[PDB]
Amino acid sequence: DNQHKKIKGYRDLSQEEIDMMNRVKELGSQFEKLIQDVSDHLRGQYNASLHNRDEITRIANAEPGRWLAIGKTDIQTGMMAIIRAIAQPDSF
Amino acid sequence: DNQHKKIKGYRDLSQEEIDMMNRVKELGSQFEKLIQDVSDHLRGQYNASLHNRDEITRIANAEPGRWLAIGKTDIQTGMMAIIRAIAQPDSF
Amino acid sequence: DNQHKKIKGYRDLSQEEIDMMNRVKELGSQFEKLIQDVSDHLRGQYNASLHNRDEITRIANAEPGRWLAIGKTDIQTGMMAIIRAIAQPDSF
Amino acid sequence: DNQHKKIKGYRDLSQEEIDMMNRVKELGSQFEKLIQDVSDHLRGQYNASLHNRDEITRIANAEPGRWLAIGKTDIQTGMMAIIRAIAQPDSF
Amino acid sequence: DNQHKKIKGYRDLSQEEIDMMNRVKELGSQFEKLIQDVSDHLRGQYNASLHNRDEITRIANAEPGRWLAIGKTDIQTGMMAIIRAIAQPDSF
Amino acid sequence: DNQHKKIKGYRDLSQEEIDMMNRVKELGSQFEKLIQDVSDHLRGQYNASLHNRDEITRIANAEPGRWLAIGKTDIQTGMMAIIRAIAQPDSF
Repeated sequence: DNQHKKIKGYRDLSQEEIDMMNRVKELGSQFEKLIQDVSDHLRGQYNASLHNRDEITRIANAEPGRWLAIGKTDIQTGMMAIIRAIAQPDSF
Repeated sequence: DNQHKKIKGYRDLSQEEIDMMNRVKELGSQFEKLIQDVSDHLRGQYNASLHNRDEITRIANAEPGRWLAIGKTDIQTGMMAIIRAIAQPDSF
Repeated sequence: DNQHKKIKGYRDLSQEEIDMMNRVKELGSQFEKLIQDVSDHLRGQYNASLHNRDEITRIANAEPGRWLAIGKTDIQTGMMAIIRAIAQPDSF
Repeated sequence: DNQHKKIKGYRDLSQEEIDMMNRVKELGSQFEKLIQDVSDHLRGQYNASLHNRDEITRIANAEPGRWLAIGKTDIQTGMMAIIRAIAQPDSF
Repeated sequence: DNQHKKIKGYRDLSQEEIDMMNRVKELGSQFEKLIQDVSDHLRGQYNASLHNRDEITRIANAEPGRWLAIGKTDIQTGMMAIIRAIAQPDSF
Repeated sequence: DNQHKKIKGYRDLSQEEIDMMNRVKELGSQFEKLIQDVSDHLRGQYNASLHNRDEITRIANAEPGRWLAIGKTDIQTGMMAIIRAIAQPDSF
């Protein structure tokens, strides 16, 4: 019901702008797949390293799950900024 | 000359870790291409809008070049965090 | 022309969600006004301090224009995250 | 007991600077109220959606609690940067 | 086995670059020690304040563990950016 | 004139809290010195590479000045978060 026109900052977008935005989102989905793969790798690494207290300590000290989460958040906020550069909402 | 072994935090990487890291970097290159395309679009948009003072003001108020730069920086730091989740340097 | 339905991640929003989003944007406009006021203050401070080389050096060393810009960027990305928490796009 | 003078970077502030800082903090309190309201909305949304496995999955996939937390953190660090632009501590 | 040469973006580093990078990492270790000390202080503060419901509420409202974690993450990503300024990988 | 008591969020600090805060600031000054040294190195690198168009292009493509600035900003906001974990202002 044209909900977007009810939200402050709405701007009419061309097809080229919509296509660029969807390009961002589809490259983002490839990053989501990569991040899932890394997370699976981390889980297998943690598993295979069970009862290797030195290697469990190494993994805990490198904090890879935390770094993967930081990376996911940066990728997602970067996508939002790029999409904002295309959409150009009039609002602050 | 094994320069990396001279840097604190070095860890020996498997081929699978190296391949995951290179995957991150190659998806990142696709984002670099996308960002270049958006930047070209912004330049053409600024050009075609010359002597449309209302539209030059609109563009200045949306600050799209700034948002594209914020997005590039987030994409790049996200790539670094994901690569760190794979590499797992022992150092803080 | 229902442009939003053409963008991946679209979700139908209730009036309450739209109102919460607009609330975010209107509080954000109050922050934009505050930031403008601080920027005006910084310009007057720089002016009144002209030919006070110790105070021009103090201002340059505190880098207040840079800190105001960092704050504006954090306020704006925070608004985007809050709006995303309301809108809940299905996409990564 | 003038504790602040014991902290490196102290600068004497005018009443106008103190008032601008307090303005930042009071606008921030309005954002805190907004964030509380959004969080309450998210909790009610999760409740009303109980035993709607498709909608519980949708909510889990949008990660709204995480996005609200990211937004709160950006709002708070933005406030700190703006206040730093006013206070202008001499320290790095 | 020259693993780094297998990673896209490799550049040959001089001894001065390696030394600057290690300097960053060693200053970072001093920050890690400081952060550990602050965390110990927070734990003792929480302990000594047990059954002081007003002070437990004060601590919960200031969220110091969260702020310490935000600071650790900023210190670590800052170290990565500085090291990147020295290393200068050719890759995006 | 007890200016800090006029700012919302004031809390009375112990000597141990003030000392921890000053420790943060003094480690930060060591990072400021390191960043200055890296910046000097970058300037000498740019100089010695004058009229080596391939190496000027390499430097421009690595964007080391930008990465050093990102690192400085992360170090400084990390210091602010750590200090906030010690100071514990009552305010949002």
